[PDB]
Amino acid sequence: LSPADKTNVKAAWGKVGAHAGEYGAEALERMFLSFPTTKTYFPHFDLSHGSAQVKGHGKKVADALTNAVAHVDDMPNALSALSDLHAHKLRVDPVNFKLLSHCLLVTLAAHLPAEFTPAVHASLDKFLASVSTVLTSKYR
Amino acid sequence: LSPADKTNVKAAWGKVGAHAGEYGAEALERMFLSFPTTKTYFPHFDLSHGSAQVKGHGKKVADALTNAVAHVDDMPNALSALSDLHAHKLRVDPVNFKLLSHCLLVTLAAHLPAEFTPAVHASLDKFLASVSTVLTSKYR
Amino acid sequence: HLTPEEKSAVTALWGKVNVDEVGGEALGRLLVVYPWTQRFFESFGDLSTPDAVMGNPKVKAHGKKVLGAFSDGLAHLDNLKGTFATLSELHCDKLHVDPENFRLLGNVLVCVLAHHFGKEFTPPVQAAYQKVVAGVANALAHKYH
Amino acid sequence: HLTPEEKSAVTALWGKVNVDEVGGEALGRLLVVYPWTQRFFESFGDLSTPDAVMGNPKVKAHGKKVLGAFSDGLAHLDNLKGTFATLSELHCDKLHVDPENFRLLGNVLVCVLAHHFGKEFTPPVQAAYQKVVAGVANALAHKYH
Ligand code: HEM
Ligand code: HEM
Ligand code: HNI
Ligand code: HNI
Repeated sequence: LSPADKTNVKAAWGKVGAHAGEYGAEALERMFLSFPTTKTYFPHFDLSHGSAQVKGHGKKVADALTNAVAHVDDMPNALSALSDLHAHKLRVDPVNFKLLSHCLLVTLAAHLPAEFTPAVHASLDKFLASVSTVLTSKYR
Repeated sequence: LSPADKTNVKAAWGKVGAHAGEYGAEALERMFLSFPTTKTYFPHFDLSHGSAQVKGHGKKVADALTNAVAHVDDMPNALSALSDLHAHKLRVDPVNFKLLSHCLLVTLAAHLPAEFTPAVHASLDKFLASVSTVLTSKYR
Repeated sequence: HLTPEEKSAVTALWGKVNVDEVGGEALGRLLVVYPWTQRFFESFGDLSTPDAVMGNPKVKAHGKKVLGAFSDGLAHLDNLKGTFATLSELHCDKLHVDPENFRLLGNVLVCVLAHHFGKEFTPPVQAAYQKVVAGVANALAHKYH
Repeated sequence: HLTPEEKSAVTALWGKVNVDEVGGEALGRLLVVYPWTQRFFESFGDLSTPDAVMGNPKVKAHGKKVLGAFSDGLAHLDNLKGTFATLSELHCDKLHVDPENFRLLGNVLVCVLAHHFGKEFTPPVQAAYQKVVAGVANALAHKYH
């Protein structure tokens, strides 16, 4: 992650702002529709369009990423609480992280065209891969 | 990574010793036979079982790996020189790093059985994957 | 396999696609986002800076050929293994492109379609195109089996 | 597939492979090395630590079933589709197992063969078992592909 990359992520997340929850909810929905394999982690969730729990979960996933863009250098400390939920008890296959990342990029591409430039796209994809890795670092 | 995972690597690579270059060379040898495509990354090479060169870079990989064990925390910093060559110059596909890491695990399982336990395996596989991720994190 | 509605929504969106640029944007974004893929295009020239990759007239000209092959896949969804038989042999036996890079390009194309169509590239429209790009990746990797 | 000399080497090596603890070790190690694979085996009880996985009777009994399926695939190498014609539509639309884990399980079995045979599991012998595990993984990833 070069110093130019973090400028691009923050600038793109700067146009995200209040719509973070909305974009997180859509990314999740795109993941549920495009990859029904990911629904297996939510049999206790109402997986219908416009669900307040997908909207609410969208906000939690988005805020966690807002927290990651705010804490640029050395992320394993801030997402340690999150690494024990995903990996230690629910044990989610790391491919699903690649799927949500792509669905998150498809969301940002559709909503922020002027800000989704090749350079930003690469900076965000790398950021989501680094978040994915930090979220997959401790496995028993 | 995990603290319990960075104890097993010491034990495994500590019992490897001076003939690390053979353990490294064998893994290379195993890769070209099991995976054809991997041949392209060496166009001026005629490496059959007993070829003089195969032990040279076999040592280079093994010595780069011992550097990584002593520098488990500062791994992206200690192996910074190789990250450039594997990126900017060669541009090796991340998949081929997974092909060598596997053949390397096979070699350790073959020569060190009383060491290659499911827990040590799980940690060595976590180590090599975190090594690959360092050698590939440079192209932009 | 695509439902009748999925087949309709895919052909509907595709007809609106700029066959002259999308392929170039998709190929270009692949080389910037996953730069190890630049190993198969060293004979293309300037690929250092991101603006050089996109502005490259050969990356643009080749992307058009790649787009054409996806259009062919779309026209014949029931015969993907057949449509990409020569290209599977070309990519697998001559080029030695790892099949994982076909999945990445298909995903980059999906990102390019979302970028050009905005809210018109809805989650079920994406869900349908994911089936398509997955089908094209598997068919282009068939010679490795 | 591969040369009959490699087909002879695979059959000769498998003749020395028990029926067993090899499968139990393979399934067990897949669960240890890739802890996400534990989700499909929730009914198996405790797995919390590597020793709990290796010491699980449900694990070793299931490992036998896995190796027993590989044995049948090795019996009919000429047609991997017709043998894994009862196992592919068991793991995909029901168990919801990502086809990537099938590659890891095969690659882990290859490590277990090296752990058991050592010097005897020579590199060209590994190459034959590699094409085999790739075939099995490909055949097990038949539907939704
Ligand atoms: C365990 C991971 C790996 C490590 C630690 C590693 C380490 C090294 C080291 C220390 C060198 C010596 C650099 C020099 O030339 O002075 C080297 C060279 C090289 N490595 Fe790696 N390597 C790894 C994986 C790979 C893979 C997967 C490939 C490609 C299939 C690869 C291809 C090469 C090539 C091509 C060279 C230089 C030889 C030439 O110029 O043709 N390496 N590597
Ligand atoms: C599903 C995705 C893909 C499709 C539909 C596709 C399609 C094509 C087509 C139609 C050609 C032109 C062949 C010719 O002129 O004879 C081509 C060429 C080529 N492709 Fe692909 N390709 C795909 C993915 C890739 C990937 C991922 C790479 C690697 C980065 C790649 C590397 C090449 C190269 C190096 C050529 C040069 C052959 C030429 O001279 O045209 N392709 N591809
Ligand atoms: C496919 C599975 C899956 C993936 C890929 C994934 C990927 C991600 C990524 C990757 C970029 C991020 C930033 C992220 C963030 C979060 N996830 Ni994830 N999660 C996943 C399945 C979940 C589940 C399931 C929960 C808990 C749901 C619940 O009921 O609280 C979860 C919960 C969260 C929470 C809320 C935990 C809490 O209540 O404190 C955050 C934040 N996440 N998840
Ligand atoms: C990580 C998940 C996973 C993988 C990679 C995997 C990979 C493999 C591979 C090689 C790639 C083979 C040959 C194989 C063979 C078998 N598996 Ni798999 N299985 C897996 C998860 C299962 C589960 C789970 C079951 C039991 C299903 C259930 O719900 O009881 C299963 C059951 C079996 C059975 C028992 C069939 C029956 O019910 O009679 C065989 C045989 N298999 N599995």
